[PDB]
Amino acid sequence: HNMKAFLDELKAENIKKFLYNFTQIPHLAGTEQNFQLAKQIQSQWKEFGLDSVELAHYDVLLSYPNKTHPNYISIINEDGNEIFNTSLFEPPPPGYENVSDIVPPFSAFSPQGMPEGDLVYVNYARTEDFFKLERDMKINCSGKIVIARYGKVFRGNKVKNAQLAGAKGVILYSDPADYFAPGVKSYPDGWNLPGGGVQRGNILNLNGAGDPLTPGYPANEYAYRRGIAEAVGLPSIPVHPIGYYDAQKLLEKMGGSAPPDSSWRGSLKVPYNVGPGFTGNFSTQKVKMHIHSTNEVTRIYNVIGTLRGAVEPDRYVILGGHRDSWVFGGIDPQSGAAVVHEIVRSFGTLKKEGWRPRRTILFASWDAEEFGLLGSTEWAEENSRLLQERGVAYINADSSIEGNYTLRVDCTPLMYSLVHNLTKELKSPDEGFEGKSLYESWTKKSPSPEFSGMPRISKLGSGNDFEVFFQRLGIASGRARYTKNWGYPLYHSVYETYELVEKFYDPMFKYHLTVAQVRGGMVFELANSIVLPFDCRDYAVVLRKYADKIYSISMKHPQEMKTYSVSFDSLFSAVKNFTEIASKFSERLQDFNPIVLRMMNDQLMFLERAFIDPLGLPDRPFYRHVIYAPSSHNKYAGESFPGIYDALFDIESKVDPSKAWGEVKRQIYVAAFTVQAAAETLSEVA
Amino acid sequence: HNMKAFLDELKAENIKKFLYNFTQIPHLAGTEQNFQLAKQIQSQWKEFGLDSVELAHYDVLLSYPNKTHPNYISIINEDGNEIFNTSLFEPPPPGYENVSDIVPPFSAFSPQGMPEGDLVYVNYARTEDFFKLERDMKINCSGKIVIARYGKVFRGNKVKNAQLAGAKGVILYSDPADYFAPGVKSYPDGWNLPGGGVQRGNILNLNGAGDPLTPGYPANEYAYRRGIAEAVGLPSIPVHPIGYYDAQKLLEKMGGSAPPDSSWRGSLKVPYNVGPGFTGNFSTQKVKMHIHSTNEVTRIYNVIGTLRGAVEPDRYVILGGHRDSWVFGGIDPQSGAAVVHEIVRSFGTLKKEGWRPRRTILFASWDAEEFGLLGSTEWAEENSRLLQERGVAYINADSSIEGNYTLRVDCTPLMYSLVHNLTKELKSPDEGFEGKSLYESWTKKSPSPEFSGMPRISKLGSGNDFEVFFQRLGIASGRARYTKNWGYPLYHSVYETYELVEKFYDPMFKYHLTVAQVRGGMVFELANSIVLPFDCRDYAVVLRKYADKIYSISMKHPQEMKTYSVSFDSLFSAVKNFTEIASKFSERLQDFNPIVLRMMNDQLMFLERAFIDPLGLPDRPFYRHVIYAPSSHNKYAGESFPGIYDALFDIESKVDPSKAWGEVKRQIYVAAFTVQAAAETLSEVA
Ligand SMILES: *[C@@H]1O[C@H](CO)[C@@H](O[C@@H]2O[C@H](CO)[C@@H](O[C@@H]3O[C@H](CO)[C@@H](O)[C@H](O[C@@H]4O[C@H](CO)[C@@H](O)[C@H](O)[C@@H]4O)[C@@H]3O)[C@H](O)[C@H]2NC(C)=O)[C@H](O)[C@H]1NC(C)=O
Ligand SMILES: *[C@@H]1O[C@H](CO)[C@@H](O[C@@H]2O[C@H](CO)[C@@H](O[C@@H]3O[C@H](CO)[C@@H](O)[C@H](O[C@@H]4O[C@H](CO)[C@@H](O)[C@H](O)[C@@H]4O)[C@@H]3O)[C@H](O)[C@H]2NC(C)=O)[C@H](O)[C@H]1NC(C)=O
Ligand SMILES: *[C@@H]1O[C@H](CO)[C@@H](O[C@@H]2O[C@H](CO)[C@@H](O)[C@H](O)[C@H]2NC(C)=O)[C@H](O)[C@H]1NC(C)=O
Ligand SMILES: *[C@@H]1O[C@H](CO)[C@@H](O[C@@H]2O[C@H](CO)[C@@H](O)[C@H](O)[C@H]2NC(C)=O)[C@H](O)[C@H]1NC(C)=O
Ligand SMILES: *[C@@H]1O[C@H](CO)[C@@H](O[C@@H]2O[C@H](CO)[C@@H](O)[C@H](O)[C@H]2NC(C)=O)[C@H](O)[C@H]1NC(C)=O
Ligand SMILES: *[C@@H]1O[C@H](CO)[C@@H](O[C@@H]2O[C@H](CO)[C@@H](O)[C@H](O)[C@H]2NC(C)=O)[C@H](O)[C@H]1NC(C)=O
Ligand SMILES: O=C(CC[C@@H](Cc1ccc(C(=O)O)cc1)C(=O)O)NO
Ligand SMILES: O=C(CC[C@@H](Cc1ccc(C(=O)O)cc1)C(=O)O)NO
Ligand SMILES: *[C@@H]1O[C@H](CO)[C@@H](O)[C@H](O)[C@H]1NC(C)=O
Ligand SMILES: *[C@@H]1O[C@H](CO)[C@@H](O)[C@H](O)[C@H]1NC(C)=O
Ligand SMILES: *[C@@H]1O[C@H](CO)[C@@H](O)[C@H](O)[C@H]1NC(C)=O
Ligand SMILES: *[C@@H]1O[C@H](CO)[C@@H](O)[C@H](O)[C@H]1NC(C)=O
Ligand SMILES: *[C@@H]1O[C@H](CO)[C@@H](O)[C@H](O)[C@H]1NC(C)=O
Ligand SMILES: *[C@@H]1O[C@H](CO)[C@@H](O)[C@H](O)[C@H]1NC(C)=O
Ligand SMILES: *[C@@H]1O[C@H](CO)[C@@H](O)[C@H](O)[C@H]1NC(C)=O
Ligand SMILES: *[C@@H]1O[C@H](CO)[C@@H](O)[C@H](O)[C@H]1NC(C)=O
Ligand SMILES: [Ca+2]
Ligand SMILES: [Ca+2]
Ligand SMILES: [Cl-]
Ligand SMILES: [Cl-]
Ligand SMILES: [Zn+2]
Ligand SMILES: [Zn+2]
Ligand SMILES: [Zn+2]
Ligand SMILES: [Zn+2]
Repeated sequence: HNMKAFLDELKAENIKKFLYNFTQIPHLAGTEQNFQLAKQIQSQWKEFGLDSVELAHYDVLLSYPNKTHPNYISIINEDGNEIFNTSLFEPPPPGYENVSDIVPPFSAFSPQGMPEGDLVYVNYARTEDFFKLERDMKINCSGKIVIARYGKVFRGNKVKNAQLAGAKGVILYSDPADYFAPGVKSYPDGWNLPGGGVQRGNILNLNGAGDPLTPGYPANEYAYRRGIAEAVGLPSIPVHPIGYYDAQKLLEKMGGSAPPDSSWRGSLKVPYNVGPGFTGNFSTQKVKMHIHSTNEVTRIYNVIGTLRGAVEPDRYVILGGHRDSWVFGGIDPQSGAAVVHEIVRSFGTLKKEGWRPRRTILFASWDAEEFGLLGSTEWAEENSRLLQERGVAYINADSSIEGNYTLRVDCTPLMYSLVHNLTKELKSPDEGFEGKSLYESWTKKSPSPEFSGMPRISKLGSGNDFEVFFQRLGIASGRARYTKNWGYPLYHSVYETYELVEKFYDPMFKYHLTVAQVRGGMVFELANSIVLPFDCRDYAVVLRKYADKIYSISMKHPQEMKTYSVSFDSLFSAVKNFTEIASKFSERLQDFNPIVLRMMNDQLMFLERAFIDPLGLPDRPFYRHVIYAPSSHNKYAGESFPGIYDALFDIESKVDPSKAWGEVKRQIYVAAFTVQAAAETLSEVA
Repeated sequence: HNMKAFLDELKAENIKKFLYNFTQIPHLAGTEQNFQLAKQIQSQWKEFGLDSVELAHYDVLLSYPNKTHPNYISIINEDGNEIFNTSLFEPPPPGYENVSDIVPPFSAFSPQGMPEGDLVYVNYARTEDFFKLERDMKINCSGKIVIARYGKVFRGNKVKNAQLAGAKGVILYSDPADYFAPGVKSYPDGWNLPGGGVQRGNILNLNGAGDPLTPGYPANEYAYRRGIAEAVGLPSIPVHPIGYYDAQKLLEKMGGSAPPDSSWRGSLKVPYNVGPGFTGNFSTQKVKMHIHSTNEVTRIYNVIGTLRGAVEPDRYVILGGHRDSWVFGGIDPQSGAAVVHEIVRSFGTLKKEGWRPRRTILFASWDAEEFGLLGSTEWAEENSRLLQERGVAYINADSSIEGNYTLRVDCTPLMYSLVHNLTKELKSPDEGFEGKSLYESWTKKSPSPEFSGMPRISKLGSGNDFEVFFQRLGIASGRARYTKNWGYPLYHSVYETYELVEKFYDPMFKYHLTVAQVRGGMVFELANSIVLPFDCRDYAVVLRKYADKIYSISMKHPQEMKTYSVSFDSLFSAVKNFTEIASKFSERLQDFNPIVLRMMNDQLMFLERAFIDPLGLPDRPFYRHVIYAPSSHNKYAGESFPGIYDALFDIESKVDPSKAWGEVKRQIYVAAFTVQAAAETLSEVA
C-alpha cells in the first residue's frame, strides 16, 4: 500500500461515469436538485469507505431571477416603445430542451431597477479602461449605462469600477474576440460559444467575507444577520449579461468618440464607438434595463468526508471543490467533482484493505461557490480554530480541464518541489509524449519564464474555494488542471454539458485521469510523507523576486523616494534573513524521534501561517496573507506584497503626496516585519 | 530532581538580598539606571545557568516632566496672583535625600497646558459618579477642572470619563479615606501615606495596544510610527496628581451643591462640596494647572532568559514581571523581580546538576510596564506567531506582597486545579497556621463565595504584563501575590523602599518565599508535568456562572427582550455542549504513545486560544478574548462576556432601542458561537 497503488486504482472510465451522473440535471445552489446530489454524494462516499460523512448546512444570501417577471434589456424610442428586446433564455442544447428549471442568464446579486440612459462602451471595464475614458478621452460615465465586454478580469471588479465611475447600470456581454476561437464551430458541433450563449455569474465584491450577511461567523441557525443595507459586497446598480447577437444590436448604433485604439475593438461588425449615446438618426433612442431578481436567504449543503489518520489524526489535509453549478456544470465544476469522487473511491479501496493515511484527509463537496465561495467560507468560519491549528494543506478541485493542451498549476511556493517530483513520476497523457513524464511534456509546453528546464507554476489568486484557507487562514494551498495553449468559450453557459466534454475536450478521459493523479498524488504525499513535503527554500527564492518587483515599481518615483526617505532596505534585509534561516532549517531537516519530527513538521505547517497579519490588509480584514492577496483590480489574479502594491498604485494622482508616501513606508515596515517574523518561525525553537 | 528539590533550593535570605540590591537607586523606564540594572540581570541569569539571555529593546513613546519647568497647580485670585501652589516634590525618605534623579510626581502622558477654571469634585470619577453628577444632580462638567480622588478604578478610566464629560483638566489626589489605614503611622514609622506623598502613574487608555505609536507591530529600528495626533490612547486634557495636604487646600473652599450622600465624602476636614467653583468669599478665585511634561520616543530593554526543554523545546512556559519602577520600586515591582531572580537561581542550580525541564521555560524582566505595559506588549507583537503556536502558559510576577494577610490568585479557570493542588503541598507562612498547608490558611482567610472548603480565585483583569498574552493572544495566564484583609497606601510613591518591606511588610521574607514557591511551583508543573495541568471542566463551570450572570443583567429589561426576541438559548446551549464535551475529553485524558500525548496536550494548550476572536471586541481590536476583557469602566477589573455586557450597559438610555437590542443579539450570537467553537476543539479530532 503505497502511492503507486493509490494512483493505479484511479480509472478514466469511472471519472467518465461519474461526470455523466453529475450533469444530467442542473444543480444550482439552494435548489432541490443540488440537495439531492449532496445526499447522493454523502451516501456514496460512505459506501466508498470513509470513516464519517456529514452534511454541513448554512443559511446564506443567494439571488435568483423572478420566474414570472423576467430580466431583459430594451432599446426604447422617444415615444416610449420598446423597439428591441434581449433574449429571455439561451436556446437549450439538443436533447435538453425539456429539462426543467434551467435558470435564465442573470448577474447574481444585481439589485432591482429599470434605469434608462445613454450607453457608454467601456471596453473590459478594467481600472486602466476607466482611466483612459475619463483622464485621456474626457468621457464622463456619471448617469450613463455602461456596456462592457467580459474577460481579462473578474466581472465583479468590472461592476465595482462602473459604480465608482457613476454609471447607473451595467450590461455585460461576451465578444467573439474573447470567447470564439477562430476555426472552431459553435456548440453542439464544436466547443465555441453560439451568439445566443450567455455567461452567467455573480458580481459581488466580498473581499473574502463569504455570506454577505454574516461576515466573520458561520451562517448557522442562531446567526444574527446584517440588514441588506449593511450587507457586504452587494452592487448598487443593476447588471445583466447578454450574448453577442444581442450585444451587436446594442452596439451598432453607438456614436460619440471613436475607440481610442484597436485594443478597444472586438470582433463584431460594429465600430466600437465609445459613446456616450447613439449616432444622429437614433440619438433620441435610449437603453432601458429591466431587472427583477431577488436576494433570498437560502439553505446550502456541504458534504464533508473524513478518512482518519493512523498516526497524526489531528493533522488535516483537505481536498475540496464545489458541486453547485450554474446549469449542468459539464466542466464547471463536475469535471472536477467527478475527479474528486474517483479519488475518494481509490482511497477508500485502500482503506477497506486495512490501510490508513498517516494524517487525516478531509474531502469536501462545497455548495454555493458560484454565489461567492459561500459554502467553503462558512464552513471555514465555523471551523477556523481547528483549521488554523491543525490544517496542513488545502488542494482545490474545481474544473479538471479548461483545455487539452498542458498542465496548469497555481500554488504556494511551499509545494513547488512536491509538484516537480510528482509530475516526474507521472506519465504524460499528451500525443507526441507517450512514454515520457508529465513533467517533460508540461515543461516543454509551458516553460518557466525564469529557469530553463522547469515548468511555469503561477501564484494563487482568488475567486475559488481555496480563498478562505489560503488568504484568510494561511493554510498552504494549491490547484491543478489541464488548460489550453495561452477562460473558455462556453464558461457558465447552458452549453457546458457532459457532451461538450466527452465529444470535444477529453473523449478518452485521459486528461481527467492525469489531473486526478496530480491532485490525488499531492494529497497522498501531504497526508503520508513522514516529513511534510514543503521546501521553505522555495519561498525564499520567490520573496526575493517579489521584493525586486515591488522595489522596481516604487523606483518609477525616484524623486519622491528621496524626498520622503522611502527605503526598501528593511524588506531586503528580512528576505536575506529568511533565505539564510531557511537554508539552515533545511540542513537540520535532513540531519535529524517523533517529537523532534512533530516539532519539525509543525514548523513546516505553520510557515504559511506566519504570513498572516491578524489585522488584515487596509479595509480588507479577511485578506490577511501579507505576501499574496487577490488583485484589487482583478480578484482572479494574484498580487504579491499587495499592501505595498496598493499604496503605490496611481500614487502620482494623490493630493497629499506626504501622506501617500507615508502609507507606502508603513506597508514596507509591515511586510519587512512579517517576512522576518515568518523567518524566525524556522529558527531553532529555543 | 523533582519539584520538592526546586522548591527547597529557594531561600528567603536570597530574596531579601536581591530586593535590597534592586531598590537602592530609581529604575525609571528609559533611564541609564534601568539599562544598567537590565545588564546586571542579564549577566546574573547567565551566571545562574540559563542557556541564553538576551536584551530585547524597542523605541517607544514615554513621558517625563520638564526638569527646568516643573509641573504644579495654583489657586489664582482675580488679580492674577498665584496665592497657593502645590508641592514640586515629595520629601525624600530618610537616608535617600541625596539620591539623584527621583522623578517628581506627574501623570505620565498628560499633554502640556495651563488651563484655568472652576473646580468640580467628581468623587472617584467612575462612570456611576459622572451619571450621578450629570443626570441626577444636573451638574455640568463642560469647561470645568475636575478634582477626583484616586481609587476603585484605574486612573486612566477616570481621565477618559472626565474628558467625555467636557472637563478641561483633571487633578487626581489620594484621600486618607482610601490610602490611610486607621491606627497605623505614616512612613517612615509605619506603612501609611504621609500628606506630602503622591501616587504617580500613567493615564493612558490604550485598550491593549502597547506603544501608542506602533499598534500591531513591534517598535523596532525600522518601524513606521504614527504622528502624535493619531497616537493611540493619549489623553486630550492636562492631568496632575497631588497628596492630601495639597488636596485639602484645593477642596476646602468648594461651594455649589453638597455631596449627594456620604459615599462621596473622604476623610479630610472639608465638606466635599461638589461645586462648581468656590463659596461666596472666594467665588472669584480660580484653579490653574501648569503642565509641561513632554512625550519622547525612548529606548527600553527587556531581559529574556531561556531554559531549553529536554523533550518539548518548542513549548513555552513563561514567567514574566516588570523591572521598571516609578522611583525605588521597593514593592512595585522589585518585590516581584527579586522573587523571579531567586526562581531563576533555583532552576539554574538544577540545570547545573544535569536536569532540564520537559518544556522550555522563558524568563522575562519587562521594561516600561509603568508606561502602559510597553515592554511586554512590544515583545509579544514581535514574537506573536511563536507565542500563539507554542505558548503553553504565562505566569506574571509583579509585586509579591501588597499586604501580609493571605494569598490572592487571579487566573484562567484552566489553572484552578493546579493552584488548589500546589497550595495543599505548600506550608502556610501565617501565624496560627504553623504545620498547616497554604491551602488551609488561604481558604480559611479568603473563602470562596460559592463553595465551602475552597479559597477565592478571581478572574484576571488587566493593567499588568499578562494582558497581551491572555487578552490578545489567548495564552492561559495566572498571577499570585500576598495581599491584605479586604491597593496599598504608599503605591507609586517615593516611600516604596526596601525599608518599607523589610520593616513593615515582611521582615522574615517568609511571604516573599511563599509567593516564590507558588509562582515557581506553578511554572515547574506547567513546564514538567507530562499531561499539561489544565482542567477544562473548570472552564465549563465558570462559563455557566457567567452565562447566568449576563442573562440576569439582560432580564432587567423583560419587555425589551420580548419585543426584540432577545434569546440567550444559543449561549446556554453552547455552554451545555462545552460541559458535556469537556467531560468526555477529561475521560479520554485519563484513559490513554507520545503523538496521542502531544495531540492531547495541544488540545489543552489551544483551549484558551479558542476563546480569541480574530475580529476583536467592538472598537477594541487588541482585546480579543470573548470571555474575559478588562472592564470598559475599570481596566484593572475583569469583565465576563464583555461584548454582551457592554451592549447592555446603560441600554435604556440609547435613542434607537431596536438598534441597541440588535447589537445585544449580535453579541449573544458571537459569544455562543465562540463557546461552541472552543468546545469543539476538545471533541475527538477526526
Ligand atoms: C536580519 O537579521 C539580522 C540579525 O543578524 C538583524 O540584525 C539586527 O539589526 C538591528 C538593526 O535593525 C540591530 O539593532 C542594533 O542593535 C544594537 C544592539 O545590539 C544597538 O546598539 C543599535 O543601536 C542603534 O544604532 C542605530 C543604527 O545606527 C541608531 O539609529 C540608534 O539610535 C541606536 O544607537 C541597533 O538598534 C541588531 O543588533 C541586529 N542584530 C545583529 C546585527 O546581529 C536584522 O535586523 C534582520 N532584518 C530584519 C528586517 O529584521
Ligand atoms: C449543542 O450541540 C448540539 C449537538 O448535539 C447542537 O445541535 C444541533 O442543533 C441545530 C440547531 O441549532 C440542528 O439544526 C437542525 O439540523 C437539522 C438537520 O440535521 C435541520 O433539519 C434543521 O432544520 C430546520 O429546522 C429549524 C428549527 O425548527 C427551522 O427553523 C429551519 O428553517 C429548518 O427547517 C436544523 O437546522 C442540528 O441538527 C443539531 N445537531 C443535533 C441535534 O445533533 C447544538 O446546535 C449545539 N449548540 C450550539 C450553540 O451550537
Ligand atoms: C447517479 O448515480 C446514482 C448512484 O447509483 C443513482 O442513484 C441511485 O438510483 C438508484 C436507481 O434509482 C436507486 O436505487 C439508488 O437509491 C440511488 N443511489 C443513491 C442515491 O445513492 C442516481 O440516480 C444517478 N443519477 C443519474 C442521473 O443517472
Ligand atoms: C524532491 O526530490 C528531490 C530529489 O530526490 C528531493 O531532494 C532530496 O531529498 C533527499 C531526502 O532528504 C536528500 O537526501 C537529497 O540530498 C535531496 N536531493 C537534492 C536536494 O537534490 C526533495 O526532497 C524532494 N522534494 C520534496 C519531497 O518535497
Ligand atoms: C547588586 O549586585 C550586583 C552583583 O553582585 C553588583 O554588581 C557588581 O558590582 C561589583 C562591585 O562593583 C562588580 O565587581 C561586578 O562587576 C558587578 N556585577 C554585575 C554588574 O553583574 C551591584 O553593584 C549591586 N548593586 C548594589 C546597589 O548593591
Ligand atoms: C489535582 O489533584 C487531584 C487529586 O490527586 C487530581 O485528580 C486525580 O488525577 C488522577 C490522575 O489522572 C486520577 O486518576 C484521579 O481520579 C483524580 N482524582 C480526582 C479527580 O479526584 C487532579 O488531576 C490534579 N489536578 C491537576 C494535575 O491539574
Ligand atoms: O467560475 C468560477 C471562478 C473562475 C474559474 C476560472 C475562470 C475565470 C474566467 C473565465 C472566463 O472568463 O471564461 C473562465 C474560467 C475558476 O477559478 O475555476 N468558479 O466556479
Ligand atoms: O502599578 C501597576 C498596575 C496595578 C497594580 C495593582 C494596584 C492597583 C491599584 C492600586 C492603588 O490604587 O493603590 C494598587 C495596586 C498591579 O496590577 O500590580 N503595575 O506596576
Ligand atoms: C415576482 O414577480 C412580481 C414582481 O412584482 C411579484 O408578483 C412577485 O412578488 C415577485 N416575486 C418575488 C419578489 O420573489
Ligand atoms: C419588448 O417587450 C415588451 C414587454 O413584454 C413589449 O411591450 C414590446 O413589444 C417588446 N418589443 C419587441 C420589439 O418585441
Ligand atoms: C459628470 O456627470 C454629470 C453629467 O450629467 C455631472 O452632473 C457630474 O457632476 C459630472 N462630474 C464629473 C466629475 O465630471
Ligand atoms: C483537443 O486537442 C486538439 C489537438 O491539438 C486541439 O486541436 C483541440 O482544439 C482540442 N480541443 C479543445 C476543446 O481544446
Ligand atoms: C523644558 O523647559 C522649557 C519649556 O519651554 C524649554 O526651555 C525646554 O525646551 C523644555 N524641554 C523640553 C521640551 O524637553
Ligand atoms: C507660585 O509660584 C509662582 C511661580 O514660581 C510665583 O509667582 C508665586 O509667588 C507662587 N505662590 C506662592 C503662594 O508661593
Ligand atoms: C454645559 O457646558 C457649557 C457651559 O458653559 C455649555 O456651553 C454646554 O453647551 C453645556 N452642555 C450641556 C450638554 O449641558
Ligand atoms: C503585618 O501583619 C500584622 C499581623 O496581623 C498586621 O497587624 C500588620 O498590619 C501587617 N503589616 C502590613 C503592612 O500589612
Ligand atoms: Ca459568515
Ligand atoms: Ca507596537
Ligand atoms: Cl481548481
Ligand atoms: Cl503579579
Ligand atoms: Zn467552478
Ligand atoms: Zn464557475
Ligand atoms: Zn508593577
Ligand atoms: Zn506600578
